[PDB]
Amino acid sequence: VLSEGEWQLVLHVWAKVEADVAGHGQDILIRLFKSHPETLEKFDRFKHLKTEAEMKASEDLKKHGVTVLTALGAILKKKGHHEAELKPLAQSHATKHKIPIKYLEFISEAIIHVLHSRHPGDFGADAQGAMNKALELFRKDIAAKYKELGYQG
Ligand code: HEM
Repeated sequence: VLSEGEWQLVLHVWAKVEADVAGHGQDILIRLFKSHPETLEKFDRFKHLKTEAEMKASEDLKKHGVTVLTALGAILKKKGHHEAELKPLAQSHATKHKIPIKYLEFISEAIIHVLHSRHPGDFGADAQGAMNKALELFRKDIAAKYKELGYQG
């Protein structure tokens, strides 16, 4: 289900992301919070931000965007061989933050939306299919770790 060619498509669009990690991460989180506002409830100090301009001007939200894309990039670059990177993320998101897999689906949809909006010429059907499979693998593997930790979300 991911060939080496599909991993190259994932990593090619990822290189485009890496031209501006902060701006992509801001836009991904803003998209997630506008599409699925219940996710904001997990963030004590984004949940009171009243407007898109306030979210874009928040240095903390920008830093979070970088933290999320740095961890995800490190995972994608392993082309599936991501146990050591993914295990601690599962641990925190299951046991501390309590993030259900459906919220990982929502942020995956936000990732695809922003990548396509910013890079349509590098993110056609085949590259989208490859990224969807890579994100599905990430979510499948995190869900298995969730269960191993006793969290069934
Ligand atoms: C691609 C998916 C995601 C990645 C790679 C990611 C990555 C991270 C990283 C690296 C951290 C800091 C270290 C840690 O606590 O593990 C973190 C913190 C956290 N994440 Fe995620 N995350 C993802 C999705 C989500 C989603 C969808 C939510 C909420 C709807 C969420 C909620 C949180 C919370 C509440 C924290 C703690 C924030 C703080 O205390 O500053 N995460 N995440």
